[PDB]
This record gives sequence, structure tokens and C-alpha cells, in this order.
Amino acid sequence: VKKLINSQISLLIGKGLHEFDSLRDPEVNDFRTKMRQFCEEAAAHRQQLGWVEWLQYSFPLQLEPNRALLVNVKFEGSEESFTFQVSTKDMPLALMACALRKKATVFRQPLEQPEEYALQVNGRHEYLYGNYPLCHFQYICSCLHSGLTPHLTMVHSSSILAMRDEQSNLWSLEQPFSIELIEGRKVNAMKLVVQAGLFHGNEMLCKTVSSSEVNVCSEPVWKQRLEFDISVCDLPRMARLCFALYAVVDCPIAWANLMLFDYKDQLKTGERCLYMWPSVELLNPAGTVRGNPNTESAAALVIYLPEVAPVYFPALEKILELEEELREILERSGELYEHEKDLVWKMRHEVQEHFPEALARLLLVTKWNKHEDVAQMLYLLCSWPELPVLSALELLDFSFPDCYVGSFAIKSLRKLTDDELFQYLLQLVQVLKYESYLDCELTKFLLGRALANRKIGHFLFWHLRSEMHVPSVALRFGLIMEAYCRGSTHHMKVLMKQGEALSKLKALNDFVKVSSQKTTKPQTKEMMHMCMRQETYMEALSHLQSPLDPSTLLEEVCVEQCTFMDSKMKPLWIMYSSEEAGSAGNVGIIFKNGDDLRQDMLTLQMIQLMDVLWKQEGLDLRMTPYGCLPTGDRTGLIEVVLHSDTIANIQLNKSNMAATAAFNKDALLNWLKSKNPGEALDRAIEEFTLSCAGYCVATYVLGIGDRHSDNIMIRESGQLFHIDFGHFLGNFKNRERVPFILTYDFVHVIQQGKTNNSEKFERFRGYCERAYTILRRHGLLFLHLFALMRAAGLPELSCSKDIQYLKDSLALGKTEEEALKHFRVKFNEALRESW
Ligand SMILES: Cc1ccccc1-n1c(Cn2nc(-c3cc(O)cc(F)c3)c3c(N)ncnc32)nc2cccc(C)c2c1=O
Repeated sequence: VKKLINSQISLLIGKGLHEFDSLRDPEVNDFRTKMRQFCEEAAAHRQQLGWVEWLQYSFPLQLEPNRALLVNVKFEGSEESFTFQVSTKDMPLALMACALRKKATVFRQPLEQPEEYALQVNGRHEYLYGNYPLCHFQYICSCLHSGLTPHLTMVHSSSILAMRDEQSNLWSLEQPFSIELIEGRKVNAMKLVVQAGLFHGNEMLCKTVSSSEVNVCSEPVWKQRLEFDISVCDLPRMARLCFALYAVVDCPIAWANLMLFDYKDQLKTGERCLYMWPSVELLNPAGTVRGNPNTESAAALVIYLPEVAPVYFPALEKILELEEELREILERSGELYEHEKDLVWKMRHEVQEHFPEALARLLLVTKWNKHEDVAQMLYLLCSWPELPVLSALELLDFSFPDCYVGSFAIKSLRKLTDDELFQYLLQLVQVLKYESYLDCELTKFLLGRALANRKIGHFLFWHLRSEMHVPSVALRFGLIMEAYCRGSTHHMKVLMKQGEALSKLKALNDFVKVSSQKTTKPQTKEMMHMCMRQETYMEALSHLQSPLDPSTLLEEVCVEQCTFMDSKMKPLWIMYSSEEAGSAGNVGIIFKNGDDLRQDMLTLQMIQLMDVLWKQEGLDLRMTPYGCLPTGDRTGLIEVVLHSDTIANIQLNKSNMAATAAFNKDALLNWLKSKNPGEALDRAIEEFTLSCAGYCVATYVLGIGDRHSDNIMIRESGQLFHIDFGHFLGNFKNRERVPFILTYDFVHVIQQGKTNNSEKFERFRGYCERAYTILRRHGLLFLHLFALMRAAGLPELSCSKDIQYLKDSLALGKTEEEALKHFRVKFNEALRESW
């Protein structure tokens, strides 16, 4: 069985486990056994969970960030159902009580405590339970706003337990730090030079030192000493030595980093061969500290670390052993002059005692190239009060490379709710890329959270799996996924089923791409359907959890409704239906291969976050933050928003249609009227107005560009939403400041088809202003999350200029009054542009 599980982990993660063995690497070996133990202990805990706790693990609640309500309720093993009038303020227990009383009357009564049950949403992996009014559950809210009757199933605790059960598994060294540069074996045109620097995060620990110049041969020889302007004793624990090999008459060729201490805190010595990474400001301190795995091809640098005595970084116990104030004035950009730094440092105890949230500022002023100073910082850090989540998120930035700081940040982040963790998971995964060692507090934190919440576990898996084609992270991410699989054998098989479906979709899309070059769309479509109706495809593509949202069940693939877009990357449109789910089982996924989906997903997650922040302040802008999930090399899934069309399509203004128009400016309003006749129209126009305000503000703040009428859609409900986000932060395809945008046809709908309607139009302006002012108040959250996202290496999120864009859009250097005046100037400028 162990062999079997080993082969399925290998297949699931995209890497053979024998490849870990072949490295014969103690660090890999230690990571694997330790994390295996950790994860297996998590599994043992899970299998003995109480039944309600099991539900919290496998089906965590979906909550929103008096009134009449009809609900249909049936019991697990029956077609017989009951429709009940309850209240939106009623709790699940009261509803379950009604169900059990009816069951007792219809089926003659003994009878049975509602406390023995939970309510499943029919045909979904989603459950309603807990002391929450029905209107606090997203599902109930969904139905209320869309009009539908909630359909729920009474599921007994013994049924839940069966699910659980079926799913079981030294200061002494004063001399200058020096190295010997020996030789290389590379390819260029000039002479060669090696630049080397010592870094602690972004900060240089002393000036960089450079090689002598040597002719551009294939196997250069230097045999030279590089001495650095720092004492061996002052090397901080997380010191990085960074190399750049380049040609000079400058032509960059390669780079390589390593830690000066190994994973066991031993100071490194003596000889190393550094397999370099090809060069895409020469030195790359944020780059990985592990060598390039393509040793057959990679340029290589051979160096010598001198045996300076075995020496280890001192233990914490040893480390610990070792007037009326402008303080407050400067202490709220955050960049300071040298004298200001001295004051903060001098006043470090006062920072700790009275301004614990200014830790980052203090950290940025400590001299990391002086061991006494670091000791003095660590001493205060070991007694530092826990910080808020927001503050901890900042402390994960590559600017804070020290391991004790890293560990402090994680400690402060443990109070993250699962909902918050889910909101920030993308960024936390990216931060793994900054880690210096395999076994680290971030990795253990994420694994523990993932093992305790199957939804976290699902998205953690896919975030790691989607990057296995990236050599720099393949090893780390492969190891994390293996350990995770050790912690849930059952979830591994659920994930394999998703991977099988994705393998078939890739093969299907490759066929579609070939066929559509040779024949008409109707013909390729019929060929697609014949391919899908093969038993191997019908089986692989049916009965899985959606990778986009594991609570959505993709049951029967609906072949006749599947198609493809006959342009660009030819993405597939795949429809599903589910008898048990009814209408809500009719769902679609888009499979696209050829584009990197990371930027689309990041934009959508930021829009989701805006929607949550707005809703927390009682503002619902009726947004459509649909799912988007990278799954592989320029491959992933996008959630289909049904009953929606593009503005472009509507504006075609085809004849013989319900929307056909005397003036093109009436096409959209006509379309809305056709979908929302009579009294329904007023609601739809309001839905349009709200969502238009949300998207106007979202795209302005994020600097979203390349917006045509084919990348804005509208739902039949009236909700406008943007799709397919290729460009943001003013980087348009170079760097411009994107203005606020008001489109005339949209203003026309908001004004209910009237030329002048200041009453409706100024309401819309008020929504935009409210939305903008709310985001400003959380400005730091967006700044911190985008800073962490720099780890992803998106070309439109690369540097400080990109993050400056958000500082300017949110006008965070301004007062709230000043920011609004400025926003109004932009809104007004945007208004006159409107024809
Ligand atoms: C549904 C529709 C109406 C008008 C014009 C285009 C489309 N449409 C669209 C428009 N579109 N694009 C997206 C979309 C969004 C993304 O962020 C990324 C992406 F690649 C696609 C989308 C979505 N999520 N939900 C609903 N419609 C969406 N996408 C398709 C993708 C694959 C295959 C097909 C046949 C389509 C497709 O027909």
C-alpha cells in the first residue's frame, strides 16, 4: 500500500519521489521525515474529531462578511420534501426542528433532536450549521437576492461520521570575511568579471567587491581572494552571499546566491560549485539560494570558503545574554534621514514599551552588520507583544530576512481566521520563494492550517502544483505537497481525480487547436463532442470537485453544451449538470492553455477583497468576483458566470431581437429591459449602478487597462462586471497613469435612458466616493499584500514604481478630505471625457 501511495503522490505532484532520494541531500531528507511526522500527527487528530468538528474541517462555513423565507427541506435517503415558511432571522436549529416535527407527523411519530443534524445545500459540499441566523449564510443570502428557494437536506450525525471514517489514512572571529574565487565554465562574446556582495535581505552588509577582468573563454580561471569590509563575527545568521557573472567590453550572463550559514547554523566552509541561473542591478539578492538544477547546461562558479577555526551561530540564550520628544512626529512613506534613525535606535525601549506597532521601523534602523546591535534588537524582540495581523503581514516582506523576525511574524499571524487566511493565501505561498531553508516556520504554519481546513488544503495544493514547471521552486513545492499528501491520503485521491480531468482537458484543447485551423467551428465542435463522448473522457471529466471551489460538485459533463472560443488560445467552455443540486448544479468552467493566469487571479482576488471591505461597512456593490485558478504551466480554470453577455455582443444591436434599437446608445438599456420586464427593471438598473460604481473604483485604484467592450460583461440581473485582466498598475500593453473612466453607454443606463438625470447620476457618484473612501482606510492592507506579491515575479509587479502606483491611486499621503477633492477632480475630468 505504501508503494501504491508513493506512486500516486508522484503522479499527483508532477515529480517522482525517487528524485528526492537521488539528491542524497541531508536538508531534503530531514525536511521529509520531520514534515511527514508533523502531517501524520495532524491526520491522527483529524480522524477522532467530533462530528461537528469534522464538518468544520471538511465543510467550513460560508458566512456573509424580520423577513419571510420559504425553504425546501428533505431528509438524506428520501425524495419526499417539505416547504417551510421561516424567518431570515431564524437559526438552522429552528428550521431543523420544523423539519423533524413534519417528519414525525407525515411519518407517524416517536420521534429526535435537531442537535443530531446538519443541513447540506442540495448537491453541494456545503453545510449550514452553528448559531447563526439563516441570513448570515452566503447560500441563504444568495437565494434571497436572486429570488430562489433554498433547497436543503437534513443530514444525521451518523452519516457525517461515516464520511470521517471512510476518509482515514563565534564573536571570536574578528578577521575580514573573505572568499576565494576559483573558476567558472560559461558562454559569451569581451572580458568576464564576477561581482559579489553580502546581503541581509535587500540591504548590503558592506560594499560589493569585484573580480579582476579575464578574457571571455568557456572555463575562466581567477584563483583570487575577495575580501569584504565586515568581520566574520558580525555576519548575521541570514547573511546571503550573492554573485553576478557578466561580460564587459555591460552584458549580464548569470547570477547565484547562497547562505553563509547552512540549515544547521554551521558557518560554511570550504569549496562550493555554484550552478548559476541565467540572467534574465546585476546582483539579485532576492533570488533563490539553491543552485540551478540544470547542471548539464548551467554555467558554474567554483568558490572557496576558508575553514576559519566547526563554528555555529550562537544560541538564543547567548544572544539574549549579550528627554522630551520628535520621536512621535516622524513615527507615522516611513523613510527617514540618518539623524532620525539614531533617535529611533537610541529610543528602542520606548518603541517597545509605548509604540509596539512601530517594530518594522525599528528593525529597518538596526545595523544588521553589527552583532552587538543585532543582539540588542533580538533581546527586545523576544519580549515584544504580539502585533495585529496587518502589522505581521508587513513583517513577511523580504525586507525582514532575520529568522527570529520571521518567527515573530508567524506567531502574530496565528490569530488569522480561516477566512482571512484564505484571503491572503496567495501571498503567503509566494513568500515561500523568499525562504532561505526548506524547514521553516511559514511552511509548517501553512501545512498545519491546510491539514485542519480542507478548503485551505485544496487551494494550498493548487497554488503549489501550478508552479511545478518552475525550476527554482519545483523542489520546495514538491516537498510541501508530498508532506501534505502524507497528512490526507483521502484528499490526495480527490485531488488526483481533478488532475485526471485537467490532463484530459489539455489533450482536448490541443485537439481543438489543431482541428480549428483545418475546418469550420461547427465541425471542430462536433469533433470535440465525439472526443468527449469517449468512455475515457466521460469518466475523467465527470464526478469531481471543482478545482475552482471544492464545494461545487461537477457531476455530469454536458457534452452538447460544451464548446470553444474560436480565437486566440481557443479556450474551452465546459458545462456540467447535477440532478441532486437542481438549477444550482448547472455550472460551467473555462479551461485555457497558453496564458499565464496568475495576474487575472490576483486582480480578481483583490476585487474580492474590495467587495469584503465594502460589505464590512454595509456597502454591497453587487460585484462578481468569479473564480480563477492557475493549475499548470500557462494552464488553469476560470469560473463561468452564466446568464451574462459581453457589452460588445449587446452593442452589435442585431435585428430580430428583443433588444434591437433606434439609437445604438439604447441597446444596453433595451437588453436590460428584455431580461427584466415591468417592475423588475428598476432593480436591474440599480444592480447596474452599484456594480458599475464598484468596477469604476476597482479599475481606477488597480490601474487596470486594456478595457474593451469584449472584456466587460453584464448579467441578466443587471450586474456589470469586468473579465480577463491582463494589465494593471498603469502598465498597459508602457507605464502610464490611467485615469478614472466613465463610459457614456453606462452613464446612459444609470440615468434610466434620460439625457439629464442628476438625481440618479449623483447617487452613482456617491457610491463611487463611498467605495473609494473605504478602500483608502485599508490602504495599508493592499500595500502590504502587493509588496508580498513581488515574490511572484509578475512583469507588471516587479519594483517600487509598481507599488507607488497604488500609493498614488489611494492618495495615502493625503488627508481624507484632500484625497476626496483629488478623486473628485479625476471623476469630473472623467465625466467630461464621456463623449
Ligand atoms: C459567454 C460569452 C458571451 C459573449 C462573448 C464571449 C463569451 N465567452 C466568454 C466570455 N467570458 N470570458 C470569461 C473569462 C474571464 C477571465 O478572467 C479569463 C478568461 F479567459 C475568460 C468569462 C467568464 N468567467 N464567465 C463568462 N463569460 C466569460 N468566454 C469563453 C471562454 C471559452 C469558450 C467560450 C465559447 C467563451 C465565450 O463564449
